[PDB]
Amino acid sequence: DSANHLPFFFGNITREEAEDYLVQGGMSDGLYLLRQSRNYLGGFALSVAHGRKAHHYTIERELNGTYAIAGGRTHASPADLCHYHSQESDGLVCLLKKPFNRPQGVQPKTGPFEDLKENLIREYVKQTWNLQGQALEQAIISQKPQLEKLIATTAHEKMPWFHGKISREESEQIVLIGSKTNGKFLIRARDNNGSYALCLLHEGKVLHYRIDKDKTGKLSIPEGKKFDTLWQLVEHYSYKADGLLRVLTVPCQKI
Amino acid sequence: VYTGLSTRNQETYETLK
Repeated sequence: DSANHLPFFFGNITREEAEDYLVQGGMSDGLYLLRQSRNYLGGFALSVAHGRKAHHYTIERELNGTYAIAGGRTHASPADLCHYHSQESDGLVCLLKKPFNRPQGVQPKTGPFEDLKENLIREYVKQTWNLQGQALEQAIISQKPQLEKLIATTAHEKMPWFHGKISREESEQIVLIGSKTNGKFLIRARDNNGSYALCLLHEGKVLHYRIDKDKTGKLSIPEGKKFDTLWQLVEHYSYKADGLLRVLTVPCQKI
Repeated sequence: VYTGLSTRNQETYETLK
């Protein structure tokens, strides 16, 4: 995607990391960077310094493939949105004055999903199309953009922490095998209805947090941050407890 | 028994509304 070519795109960094970068850059009015949304699929976040405070905007990908902040006009790309807001404030806290660029040789951050994504597309096309050699390579190239959203919404099935439809009791048994590492975790399906449980090891005891799909199709622990995908939810709670008794550490391997 | 979050999500995003 074209936002990797932007010098001020930091990839999958957290809000806190974005704020750390803005302070490193002087926290000057209209200093800004771009990052990948950690809870909106296909989305970005704009992080802007003004009045020595950080202001964070989600840039959502619309159904039609344009990009908009809530209450804003649509743009062809995050780059076009940033260029636009360098000319007109149009409800933003201030004008975008100066990009904060990644220091040279520092790459955009990728999560586990981002690192696996090409292999998941390849495996899916091999399995559905049953092609080999150049014919397989062409089918991959042709279908990649059509398949991105399908692979993003089903990629959790192929991730080491996802154990599918197992009981509460089975999930306790699997987590309590081996080293009782704090933060050891898995996710299980409850309903095959968009209902799941996060099973987390805390001081030798297995805690169960419910995950539900709301009417928008967003996943959350009740009163928690909302995500489009389970892999987003795991990446989030692997960085910060954010209301869990502790941060997620080692995935419980399937047995 | 399900455990609940020890805090509601409290970070705001700004909008252009």
